[PDB]
Amino acid sequence: VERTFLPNGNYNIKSIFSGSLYLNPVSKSLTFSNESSANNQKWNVEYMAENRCFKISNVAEPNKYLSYDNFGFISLDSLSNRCYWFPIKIAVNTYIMLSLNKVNELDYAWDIYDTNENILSQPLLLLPNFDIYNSNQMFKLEKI
Amino acid sequence: NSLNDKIVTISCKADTNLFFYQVAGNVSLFQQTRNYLERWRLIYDSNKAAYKIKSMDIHNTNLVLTWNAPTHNISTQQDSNADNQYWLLLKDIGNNSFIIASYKNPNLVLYADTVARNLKLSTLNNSNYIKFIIEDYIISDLNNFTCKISPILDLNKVVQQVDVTNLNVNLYTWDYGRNQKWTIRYNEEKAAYQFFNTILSNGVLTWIFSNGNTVRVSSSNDQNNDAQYWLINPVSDTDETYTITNLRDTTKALDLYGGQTANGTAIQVFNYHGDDNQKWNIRNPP
Amino acid sequence: SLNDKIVTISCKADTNLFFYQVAGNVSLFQQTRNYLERWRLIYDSNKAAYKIKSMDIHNTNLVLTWNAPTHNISTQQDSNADNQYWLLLKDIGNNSFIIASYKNPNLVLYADTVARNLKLSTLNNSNYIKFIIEDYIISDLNNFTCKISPILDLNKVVQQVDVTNLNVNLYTWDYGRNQKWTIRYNEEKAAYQFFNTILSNGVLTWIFSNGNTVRVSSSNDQNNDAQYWLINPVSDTDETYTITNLRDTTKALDLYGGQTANGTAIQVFNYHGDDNQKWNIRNPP
Ligand SMILES: CC(=O)N[C@@H]1[C@@H](O)[C@H](O[C@@H]2O[C@H](CO)[C@H](O)[C@H](O)[C@H]2O)[C@@H](CO)O[C@@H]1O
Ligand SMILES: CC(=O)N[C@@H]1[C@@H](O)[C@H](O[C@@H]2O[C@H](CO)[C@H](O)[C@H](O)[C@H]2O)[C@@H](CO)O[C@@H]1O
Repeated sequence: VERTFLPNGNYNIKSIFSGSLYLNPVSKSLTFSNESSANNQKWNVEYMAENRCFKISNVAEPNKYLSYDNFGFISLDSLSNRCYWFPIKIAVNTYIMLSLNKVNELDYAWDIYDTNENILSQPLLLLPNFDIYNSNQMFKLEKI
Repeated sequence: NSLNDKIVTISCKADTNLFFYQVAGNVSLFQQTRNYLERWRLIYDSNKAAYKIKSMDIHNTNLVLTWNAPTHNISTQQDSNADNQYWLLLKDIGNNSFIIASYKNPNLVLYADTVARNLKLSTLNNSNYIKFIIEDYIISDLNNFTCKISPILDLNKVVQQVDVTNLNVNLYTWDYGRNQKWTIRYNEEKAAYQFFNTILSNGVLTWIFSNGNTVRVSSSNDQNNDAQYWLINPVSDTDETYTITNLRDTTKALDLYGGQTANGTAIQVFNYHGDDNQKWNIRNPP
Repeated sequence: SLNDKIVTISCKADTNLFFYQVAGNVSLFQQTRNYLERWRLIYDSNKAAYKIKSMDIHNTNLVLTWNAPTHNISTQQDSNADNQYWLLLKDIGNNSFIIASYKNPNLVLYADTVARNLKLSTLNNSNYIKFIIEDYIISDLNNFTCKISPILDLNKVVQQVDVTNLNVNLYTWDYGRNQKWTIRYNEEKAAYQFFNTILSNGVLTWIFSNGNTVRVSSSNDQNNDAQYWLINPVSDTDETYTITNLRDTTKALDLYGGQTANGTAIQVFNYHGDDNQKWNIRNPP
């Protein structure tokens, strides 16, 4: 049953810089790649009532979740407090994804670096968030 | 060590005409003022390997560049030696610019908002908006400054080239003529300055060491002449007073003959003793 | 300023580990004093960034490359790509460098000293992202304990006569401590001193107050710019140098006449490019 603004289920994850690039793991990094139509580009979103946050697992590796490491990178790892994500919906299915935890006593969010709106081969990082206007921190969650 | 205790100006690589400017706890970006409002002392902590950036404000004497965590805003606040008051000065070699990163959180660096004319913290990128020019305040104030030069014995008189064809240099009453104005340029390679008289394009103040102590304007297309270059040393407790020594022999100082203040009195070089006839006011032409 | 300089790069977190290249793989390894740990910095002025190219003699076209989006750093063929460019940020006062990716300047080199390789990190205050970048000659010679031979006879060496006689002459190699020199670099003076290992504070000095006399003196004459020397690599050699004094930089170090015999005195001489002013600096075997 629905508890929030974002229903449980399988999503593609995209950056607002490109409607044709899809979040998937490459080695131990997360990156946006050409549509593969495969499970590694499918993300299971699950609301957690106790913390009012979301955990997001990879469909091809259902016991691995989006998390972050000690080097500023988003990662795919087993469940832990680092796997809880606090979205801010800023448009139809555009979100800023904050870490539930304060990090270095700031809000930290997914962040993808662009060179003139090109994000090819960039790893998804976890960087400080100050507001809802940073394009590099805006992501689309598409139900699919 | 090399920057500790140094008083600097800080301008934007994105807009070199905009300088960090401080008043009453507010930091903004403003045109060059050549005064304490745009001067900052760098204070090194060896343990943190980081710097405080202290305003030389004359009324509030303990204000330092402060990141207002958790926002991205910058201000100047009373110095409490806090981590959010410390900065890593990272020199981008070859670019002659600095990225200035928060010591509290080095993910974040100063970013110049040239349209709002203020500073904020930002994550990194390859633009010039996060690159800054940090310069000794004397060099900053004097470099490309068009000025008139007066002995402190007579501030109504100025060092002048006699005219466009007479390259001699003498003391004379100030009459607003271009022959009485000099544009100072700093040479980074030589770590010294040239004085270009504004009545010519390539005429620089020069010690004619082939005629004893004589100084004259000569052409600057004579490039390996140290005698054309000068060190400009501020006299303490003054805003506009300098000693001026020659790059060839730094014991040789710009000298007003005899301390005589009559029109036509010779300007020359002479052994440095630091008396009043070797002290010069470099000033805005009114 | 740094363009085309050949350097070693070592870790501030472990100053005994250097960037090391073989066959496309980069690792952190002990000092080798050879081309496997040498890199040419190549500046692109428009990018304000550098390529970092291995001086490997077999493949001459390998540059430090970030294999985006992974955490892995390797050497790949130079294709002038953004993941082959690096911002060299000198941390002033700390005398070290942060090395940031041009492709994503939020990411900088991180020394994994336990795994002995490189990875990436966002900026922080740890020593693991700081690096010491040094001209390779300085890097090789600084704190190097050596023996010094004229190329005219690689069997004799420059020595202090003994612990009481501070004269300096040529003599046959016998592994004596008086026949070995510990080279120390003075960053402030941008020059070197040769410490004899039979003394504590005895350095090689030009006694200009006997004209051409070189000899060991104490370094208890704190400011004396004849206790200092410049060392210059003879072109296309491995171990061959010229040694010039800091006071007069045309006063090169000189083997008398070219006399390759025992007790031939050691002196300065006006630099004439010649073979009795050339020297081999080696590890004592
Ligand atoms: C008329 C006369 O010669 N008076 C001299 C002063 O000139 C002289 O002052 C010095 O003059 C030289 C000129 O080459 C330099 O300007 C120098 O800096 C001056 O000190 C003094 C010396 O003390 O003696 C007379 O008064
Ligand atoms: C006995 C004698 O003087 N023979 C000379 C050599 O000296 C000379 O070699 C030079 O000698 C000077 C003296 O200190 C320098 O060491 C210099 O570096 C040497 O080149 C040669 C020159 O070819 O000629 C004689 O043999």
